[PDB]
Amino acid sequence: SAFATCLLASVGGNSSAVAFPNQANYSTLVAPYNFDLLTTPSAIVWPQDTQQVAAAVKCAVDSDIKVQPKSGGHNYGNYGSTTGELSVNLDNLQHFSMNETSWTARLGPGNRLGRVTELMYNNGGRHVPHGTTFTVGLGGHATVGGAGAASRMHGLLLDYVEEVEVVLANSSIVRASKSHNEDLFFAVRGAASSVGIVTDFSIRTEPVPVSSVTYSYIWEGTDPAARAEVFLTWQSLLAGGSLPQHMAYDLVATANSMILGGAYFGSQEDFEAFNLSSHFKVAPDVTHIKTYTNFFDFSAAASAQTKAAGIASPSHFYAKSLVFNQQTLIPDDAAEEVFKYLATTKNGTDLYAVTFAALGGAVRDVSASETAFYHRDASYFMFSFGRTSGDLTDTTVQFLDGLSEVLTSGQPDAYYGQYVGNVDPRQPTDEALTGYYGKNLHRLQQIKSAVDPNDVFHNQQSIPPL
Ligand SMILES: *Cc1cc2c(cc1C)nc1c(=O)[nH]c(=O)nc-1n2C[C@H](O)[C@H](O)[C@H](O)COP(=O)(O)OP(=O)(O)OC[C@H]1O[C@@H](n2cnc3c(N)ncnc32)[C@H](O)[C@@H]1O
Ligand SMILES: *[C@@H]1O[C@H](CO)[C@@H](O[C@@H]2O[C@H](CO)[C@@H](O[C@H]3O[C@H](CO[C@H]4O[C@H](CO)[C@@H](O)[C@H](O)[C@@H]4O)[C@@H](O)[C@H](O)[C@@H]3O)[C@H](O)[C@H]2NC(C)=O)[C@H](O)[C@H]1NC(C)=O
Ligand SMILES: *[C@@H]1O[C@H](CO)[C@@H](O[C@@H]2O[C@H](CO)[C@@H](O)[C@H](O)[C@H]2NC(C)=O)[C@H](O)[C@H]1NC(C)=O
Ligand SMILES: *[C@@H]1O[C@H](CO)[C@@H](O[C@@H]2O[C@H](CO)[C@@H](O)[C@H](O)[C@H]2NC(C)=O)[C@H](O)[C@H]1NC(C)=O
Ligand SMILES: *[C@@H]1O[C@H](CO)[C@@H](O)[C@H](O)[C@H]1NC(C)=O
Ligand SMILES: *[C@@H]1O[C@H](CO)[C@@H](O)[C@H](O)[C@H]1NC(C)=O
Repeated sequence: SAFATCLLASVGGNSSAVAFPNQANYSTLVAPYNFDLLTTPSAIVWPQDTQQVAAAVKCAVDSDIKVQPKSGGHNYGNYGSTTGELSVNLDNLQHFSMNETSWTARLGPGNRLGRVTELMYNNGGRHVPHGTTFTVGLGGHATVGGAGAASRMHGLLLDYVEEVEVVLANSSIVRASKSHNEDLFFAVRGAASSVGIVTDFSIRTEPVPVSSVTYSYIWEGTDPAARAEVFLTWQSLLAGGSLPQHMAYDLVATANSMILGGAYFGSQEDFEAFNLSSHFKVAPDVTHIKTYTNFFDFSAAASAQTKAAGIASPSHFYAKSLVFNQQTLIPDDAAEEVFKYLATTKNGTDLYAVTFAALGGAVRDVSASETAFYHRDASYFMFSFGRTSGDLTDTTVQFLDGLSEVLTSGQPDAYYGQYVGNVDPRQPTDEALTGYYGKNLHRLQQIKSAVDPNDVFHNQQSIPPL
């Protein structure tokens, strides 16, 4: 086809840097993360640099094909491999350099977070707040938000993004920053996937913490009332404002445990002195506290823990998200109903996790309207994850759907955000857009119309032009 010819030329005739349906191994090359929502892109291309990205986009445009990039491939709907669209695989764009005058790093989108973490540490003992899973790609992560262990302390990853290079739908290459193409910069910091392909990032850094203390307190058992009590305490201690601003603080419910976990940036002695578990009516069954003098080790261990938990690998699953704030905190009775629901509902899973992850702190230092990330006044995220041994069934979809309903049952008609970093393809696109972007939606549609009127950069739940 013209498309195939064009697209081979976009990578300089390197036939290893393009793949088409009907090539051997195509479904493996697509590399699904979610194993249920398998896709067949019209082609996959592996550009070497920005120019080849721009060339490949043009090939799609010339053949009336739409485009998504793929960096780490962690999208929960495999949207970076959308069916019938060009998948621009950015695995080759993994450059890294450190400006030691400012400790600002310049990095390609194909860097996965484990490499980002290693290279920032090695280049002068630096880091930036980001997520905990090492296989997440920077390209899709810095462009949605990027919340992790250091976020209460320092904010989102995208709060450290100072400049980007972006390939636009017409194959123009631009830069964006707070001082230049400010509108594009707004959209890239939380909604890049709808407006262009980020081919380079300049990211400010912080010195690593001197001391990083991981904690984990576990309550074992299946009693819904006991579990609700742990949740309610967890929620009220967060809402009360007594927690140290810098400390990561999360609660994970599984079928047989509640795990209060996080990170404290200070001495183990000072952490232990704070006596976090004393606020709970029932003492945890297990406490694990570990100090890391090396921040790379801390980060590697955090990544290894989520992988070991079974919730961080390509798999069959469904997953949903919600944002809660001081105005939508879950009432006592609804929390009781949440844990009753988890206790008795037929779930179809081989594993589930319901994660409550505190935000606040430095995340709130930036206003909702300053970047495309809307949820700045959030108290916490709720992420639900239901893994299955074989193909997903409606049992598990209904399970998570009904869970979101009971979680919001204290105030069913209030606004609830969703994190666009954890896409939920099994809902109306209208509800998704409203959840993902909130009142930033209108401005994003304006920018979409400005930079991509023909909707080249499209997925199931992308921002539509006006
Ligand atoms: C899989 C996963 C995700 C995850 C997580 C744990 C796991 C196991 N833990 C997270 C956490 O602790 N904190 C957080 O903030 N997010 C966490 N996530 C979610 C992760 O941030 C998102 O899934 C993120 O978007 C993944 O990025 P990645 O780069 O790996 O994924 P992708 O499928 O290739 O892309 C996602 C979407 O963004 C678009 N994209 C990709 N690259 C670009 C560039 N360069 N420019 C513009 N858009 C880009 C894709 O097209 C897709 O729509
Ligand atoms: C609500 O969700 C619960 C959580 O998923 C459901 O329980 C789960 O039920 C499945 C199916 O019965 C069960 O499957 C696994 O059980 C064996 C033991 O677990 C192994 O898991 C690790 C890997 O994760 C494995 O490497 C270890 O050897 C470990 O022993 C497995 O051998 C088997 O192949 C299968 O994977 C889950 O264990 C079970 N989870 C728990 C912790 O209970 C529950 O059924 C559901 N309830 C309702 C009402 O629907
Ligand atoms: C031809 O294209 C392929 C794909 O881009 C290139 O192979 C990759 O090379 C990198 C090293 O630069 C390896 O780490 C990857 O595993 C390869 N990616 C694949 C196979 O998808 C190859 O270098 C290119 N040849 C050139 C540029 O002459
Ligand atoms: C390709 O599209 C971009 C984005 O619409 C165009 O850039 C804009 O051009 C208008 C009018 O000149 C400016 O007001 C905007 O500030 C530009 N936006 C950017 C750069 O983000 C660009 O001109 C188009 N290129 C071609 C050759 O048509
Ligand atoms: C496809 O993958 C298999 C297994 O990984 C490999 O042995 C084979 O050489 C691949 N085929 C092609 C045409 O690359
Ligand atoms: C923490 O609080 C509990 C009471 O809930 C108390 O028994 C324990 O001694 C305290 N631990 C400290 C401060 O080391």
